Amino acid sequence: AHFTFQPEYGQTQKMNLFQSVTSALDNSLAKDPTAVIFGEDVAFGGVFRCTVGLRDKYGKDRVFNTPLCEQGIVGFGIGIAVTGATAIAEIQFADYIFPAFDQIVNEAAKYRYRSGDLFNCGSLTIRSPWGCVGHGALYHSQSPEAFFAHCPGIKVVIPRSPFQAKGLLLSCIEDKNPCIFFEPKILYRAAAEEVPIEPYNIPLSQAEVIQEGSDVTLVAWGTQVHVIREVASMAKEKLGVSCEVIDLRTIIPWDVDTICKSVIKTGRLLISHEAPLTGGFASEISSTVQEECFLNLEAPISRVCGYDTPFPHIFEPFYIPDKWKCYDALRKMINY
Amino acid sequence: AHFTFQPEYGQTQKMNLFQSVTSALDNSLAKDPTAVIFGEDVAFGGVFRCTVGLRDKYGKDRVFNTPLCEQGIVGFGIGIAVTGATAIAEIQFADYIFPAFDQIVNEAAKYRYRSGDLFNCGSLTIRSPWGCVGHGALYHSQSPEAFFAHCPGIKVVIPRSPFQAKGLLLSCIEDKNPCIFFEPKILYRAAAEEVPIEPYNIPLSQAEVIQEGSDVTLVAWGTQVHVIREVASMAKEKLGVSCEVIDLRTIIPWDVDTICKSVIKTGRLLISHEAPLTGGFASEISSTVQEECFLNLEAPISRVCGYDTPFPHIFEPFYIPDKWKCYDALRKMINY
Amino acid sequence: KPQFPGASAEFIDKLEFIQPNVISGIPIYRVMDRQGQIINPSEDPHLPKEKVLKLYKSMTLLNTMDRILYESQRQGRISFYMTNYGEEGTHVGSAAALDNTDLVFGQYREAGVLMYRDYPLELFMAQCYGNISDLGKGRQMPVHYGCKERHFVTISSPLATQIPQAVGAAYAAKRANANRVVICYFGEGAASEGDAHAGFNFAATLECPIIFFCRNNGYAISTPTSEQYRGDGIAARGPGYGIMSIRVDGNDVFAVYNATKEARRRAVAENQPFLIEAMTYRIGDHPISRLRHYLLSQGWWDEEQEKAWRKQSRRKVMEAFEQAERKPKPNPNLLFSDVYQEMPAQLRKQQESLARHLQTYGEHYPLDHFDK
Amino acid sequence: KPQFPGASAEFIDKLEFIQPNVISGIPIYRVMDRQGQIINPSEDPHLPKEKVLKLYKSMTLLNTMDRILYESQRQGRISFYMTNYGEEGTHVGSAAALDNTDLVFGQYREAGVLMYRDYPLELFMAQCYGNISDLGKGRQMPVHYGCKERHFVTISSPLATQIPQAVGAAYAAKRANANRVVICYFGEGAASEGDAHAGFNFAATLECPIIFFCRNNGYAISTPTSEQYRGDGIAARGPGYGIMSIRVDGNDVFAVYNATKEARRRAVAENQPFLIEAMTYRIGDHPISRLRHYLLSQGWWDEEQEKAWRKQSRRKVMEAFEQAERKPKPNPNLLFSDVYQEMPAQLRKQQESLARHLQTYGEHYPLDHFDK
Ligand SMILES: Cc1ncc(C[n+]2csc(CCOP(=O)(O)OP(=O)(O)O)c2C)c(N)n1
Ligand SMILES: Cc1ncc(C[n+]2csc(CCOP(=O)(O)OP(=O)(O)O)c2C)c(N)n1
Ligand SMILES: [Cl-]
Ligand SMILES: [Cl-]
Ligand SMILES: [Cl-]
Ligand SMILES: [Cl-]
Ligand SMILES: [Cl-]
Ligand SMILES: [Cl-]
Ligand SMILES: [K+]
Ligand SMILES: [K+]
Ligand SMILES: [K+]
Ligand SMILES: [K+]
Ligand SMILES: [Mn+2]
Ligand SMILES: [Mn+2]
Repeated sequence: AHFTFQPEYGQTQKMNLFQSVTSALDNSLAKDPTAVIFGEDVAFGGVFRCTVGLRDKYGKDRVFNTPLCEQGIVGFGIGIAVTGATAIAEIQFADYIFPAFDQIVNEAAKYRYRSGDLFNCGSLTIRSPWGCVGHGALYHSQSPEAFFAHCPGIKVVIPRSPFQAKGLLLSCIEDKNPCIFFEPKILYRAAAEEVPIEPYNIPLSQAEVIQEGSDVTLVAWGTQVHVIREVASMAKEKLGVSCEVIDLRTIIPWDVDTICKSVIKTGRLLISHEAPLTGGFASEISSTVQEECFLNLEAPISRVCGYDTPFPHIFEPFYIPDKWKCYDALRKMINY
Repeated sequence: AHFTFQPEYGQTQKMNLFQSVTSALDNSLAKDPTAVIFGEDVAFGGVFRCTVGLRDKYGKDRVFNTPLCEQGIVGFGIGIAVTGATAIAEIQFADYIFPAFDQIVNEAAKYRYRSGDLFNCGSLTIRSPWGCVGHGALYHSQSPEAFFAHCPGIKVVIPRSPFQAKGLLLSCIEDKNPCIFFEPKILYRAAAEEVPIEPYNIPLSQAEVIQEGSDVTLVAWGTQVHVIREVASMAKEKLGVSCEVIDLRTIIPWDVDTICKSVIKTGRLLISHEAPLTGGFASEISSTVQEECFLNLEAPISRVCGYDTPFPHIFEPFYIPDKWKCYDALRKMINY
Repeated sequence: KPQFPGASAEFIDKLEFIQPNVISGIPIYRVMDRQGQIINPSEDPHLPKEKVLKLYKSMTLLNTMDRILYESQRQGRISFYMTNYGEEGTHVGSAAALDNTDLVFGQYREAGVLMYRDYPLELFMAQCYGNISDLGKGRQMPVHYGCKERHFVTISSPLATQIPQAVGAAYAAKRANANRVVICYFGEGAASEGDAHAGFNFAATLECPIIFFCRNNGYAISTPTSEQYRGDGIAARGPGYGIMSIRVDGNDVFAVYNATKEARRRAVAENQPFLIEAMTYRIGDHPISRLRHYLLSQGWWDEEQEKAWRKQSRRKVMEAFEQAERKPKPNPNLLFSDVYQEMPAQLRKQQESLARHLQTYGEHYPLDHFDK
Repeated sequence: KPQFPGASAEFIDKLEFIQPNVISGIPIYRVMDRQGQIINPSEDPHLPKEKVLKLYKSMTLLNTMDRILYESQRQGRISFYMTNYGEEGTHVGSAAALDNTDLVFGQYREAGVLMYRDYPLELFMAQCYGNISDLGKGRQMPVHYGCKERHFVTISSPLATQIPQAVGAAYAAKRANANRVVICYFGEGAASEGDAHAGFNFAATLECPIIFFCRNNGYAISTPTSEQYRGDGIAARGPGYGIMSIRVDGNDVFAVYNATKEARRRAVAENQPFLIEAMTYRIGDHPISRLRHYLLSQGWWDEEQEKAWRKQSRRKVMEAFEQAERKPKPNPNLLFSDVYQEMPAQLRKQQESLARHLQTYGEHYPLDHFDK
């Protein structure tokens, strides 16, 4: 494996990331009688088990299969949400969200603006498996968040752990704006952590500094947070370098202040993501930080990303922005 | 109007931008018997007149209407191209390209890579009206190039004039990769220029320095080039500032060398585009230039873009990154 | 006997391809002939005089509005316009058959639904002018109407997107246990979009109380139906989805009414979709003339009433039109609100950026035309 | 008499909704019963012994390969696998009815088409292992086969995308004046995608020589057809598009062959699409058993031949499998080629970046497994 996973709200229990999604969905349905869950193969528990037991618990009218048609799933969801009902759509892999791209960008995102707030689809959330998995190749690996980041009116949210997943998913489901929640699928069955049984929220548009540091700021999201946490450890041991490690969490609207405040302190920034470099979301962060922190930058902002290719099957180990690639870029930036 | 349009290959004639597109399409069909043109309402000459006379000249099997279905238009085109035939698809407005987003990103772009070059759709070109028009509001104004810029395997190309349009469109049509050619619709009937009657090519992935300058580099594409040309004139007259004006032309793969070489010389960069700031293609240019030209930058790279909203109807004059907005940002950057 | 879960069918021991019947299509339902006479008494809806007069006046008022706004567009006073000519009967007839709270989705030819539901002339005009009275805040191109009070979902330009949306709203209504239907209007061109296949299929499998109302006028811009499809119009697609379907004479307000009323009754009782394909003529033997002939045969109208209504409707439309032109446009601040419910801080920064810019460069902007 | 350009139809003077006939569906064409006996002599294709034996051996060889690769996947030696169980007859029967140069589009259940066209065991295995012999250069997930030499367009994971593509290839063939057909395989689940509506409609309006071959096995992953559609399967959709359609018994290689052969003949002569819906069973009264029974009734096979073929096919598959596992994977440089035809300079920079990185950190990468 290319990553290693690690570490007030009442009673908790050990949950992996798919179980934490189920726990969020269960809390949501319990407290919101309008809420329904739908998509391909959700009724029997889903291909990643995120909806197990929910249909037996809440009924076949609330947890149900659609036809095999992503554009329909999203348009259907929007319509539920137009009536004020909570609609939690599933897209089976993020790789297959693109048939719905028009419904998401031209419709969902613009629904409130273009009606002068007479109508909205704020009660819509689209959840989807995301990110690499070691062998998913072109269509079971993709990280589409940069495509959506260029579309005002949607929120895009990505967690790094089971605790973060449940809190972020509850906030997406309750937020009054259409949200896309991307679930890092490599984490679904990889290490549990303690997760509150009862509902709680983690705020949207807020990054988390998970480790303070003074020499360099490292920013990532999803599984890649665990990669940069390891990079921070390697930099400390091998270089005596103190790294500030930040989980962005919300792609848009993003937490510009937390990232700039960190870079004003460290004077160096490295952003990492699995998605291809060109047009990736690291370019928006870099440009912005350059604009706000120009006088504080001691070295060029580094982007350590996927190459500008489709996501390969047999070559994955060479494709990903792993800890050695991140470390090497950080070494060079520190030596600048 | 928010812009003003201005100014070796044999016999030329005066052509506006729609006529130059027709001239490109005509040359293409004359010399390539496999080539066909299709989409919604192309047979009678198109809603912007770009295909007038072509069906009478080349036959109903070569210039023909499809059903009203963008996903089908693109998938159909890909299939023609898989056989080696030149397929020139039209999407009626760029705002309506999104139904085809899956065919473009998951299919066309990845066709060659994922087959090991056993199959390809290199003979496909998708052309579409693009950009603001004064009153097009949410769905007759969009500039989608940043959405496509994050997808390796497609080329995205945008001209600024009739002469540039014909040369760039011929190069897209003959290029061995699926190309999206965005035609700035506000220019279709706005000022003619001399355009060669016979075919010629302008290279892809090459920016053009249309005016040399020593104090600041200004980069844009499409209609916005004319805005920055005017900004350069305003900066000279009012500030004594010498501006290097660059038309990017190809969004991807983009001409990184020409832009960095200019910024090494001037030490300042302002990028402008009609598309929303966040996730816009200006962030990729800014990040890249920062990475390559860090020691040469005298001031933060400025992005003067559309706001992060949908494209408004009555508020367009306040939305666009006009010459005063560009000038003001340039003034501040010069004073930094 | 076949044992396949995908279909219920017998074996056949000879090779036979199934042919479409396109030459002898699904017949066109009609209630009144071209002289306004009821053909078959058993199909008379016997709508009361006041209601039938409201149908007539709604249609003609729409037509008057169209004449004035079409000319406004030709002059560039508004930026865009789509007329309702030939579609007045499909829309007023269907609307009359709905409950006032049935939710409507549509696109460009549906203004008559709003007219029947008494949407003010002032608000049709406010949207087209993008003035301060527009509840859409001037953000969309003209004729992109919506009204929350009258359950008419705001129109958007991308064709067919409202079809699967309408189905979702219908599913929600079913769950809410509403005695409500959703109606979704679209043209025969738009039915070629992927989203129409999505909507039709979802509505059948998820058992939704929705009426699909397809207007077939033979053209989508320049594209004739011969280039749009090769089956027997749109009505013939319905059965392949398991959808009860009918075709009606769109020039006959009574045929449209009867089909919509029965579709509404069964949709809401059975939680199943209905498809109505109304055949009309591309104009921008007229629904307005035909109904006029019916009115005369009942003694419900005459030339003096027609002349006077013609005059009163022109005045009403011209008052609204003049008032709409003279109002200011909304505050430019409204370009930034409603993108999200709340306004993100980075979006507020852009708004502040514009305000500072207008303080310095405001002379170069049409500030006098906009509120505050 | 109606005068509407969108449809050819009579008037009707009573209100009647058209009902789907789902209980009495389109019947299922069958040539041989479960004991392998020809039911109706007039439908016997009288295929020669050598050809019928190639059908049988292709199916069983596929099944042998499936057994071995399925186990390989369960052990994690390959990362993914889709079997052909229950689909051996639809694919070998249809393939036998095509000309060798007819272009095939499909997805996951079409390996038997390749097997019939003599695609080497070594190349099925090379793709699944992503080894140096893979002409796909190891870039796609297993069972994403393609072969330019055998006119089998490379499979992609997004469902239904190949449907409108197939139609475009068909249009091009028409223009080239080819005596060529395109066949496009997809499942009943995939037929729910927008792209299927796009393909069907385009094929009819643009008059393309294409066979649509829909495999209906009652399920799409966990989703039964009751949740997928409510009309009479996929075959009943064909007529609404103007497409000649038929339903066949997918366990009967002769029924499939006969339908495909006739569809091919008429498609190429008439430039019109045909839709075949083959009913099968979800397994991953079998096509292999049924054909075996036919072979025995002709005296064309026996238990000694079966035992020996069973042994020879296992050996052939195990030789290929062992060789495939022992080959290296391709050069990691191949991660960068074919993104575009040429390699952009900025992409070359990324390749150079990887080479420098491996020079320093190469001990942390599986370099010994990859070529050069
Ligand atoms: C997705 C999309 N593609 C294209 C258009 C441009 N367009 C506006 S109206 C129209 C024709 C619509 O035809 P039809 O649905 O038959 O309605 P009619 O105008 O005949 O009432 C088209 C192609 C659009 N609005 N949306
Ligand atoms: C666009 C898209 N959505 C979802 C999937 C995931 N998926 C892979 S196979 C499958 C079911 C396909 O069913 P069907 O078409 O009936 O073929 P069968 O597996 O029954 O042969 C699904 C949903 C996918 N590959 N592509
Ligand atoms: Cl007038
Ligand atoms: Cl339009
Ligand atoms: Cl000015
Ligand atoms: Cl085994
Ligand atoms: Cl899959
Ligand atoms: Cl290691
Ligand atoms: K939400
Ligand atoms: K090309
Ligand atoms: K719409
Ligand atoms: K596919
Ligand atoms: Mn029409
Ligand atoms: Mn199936």
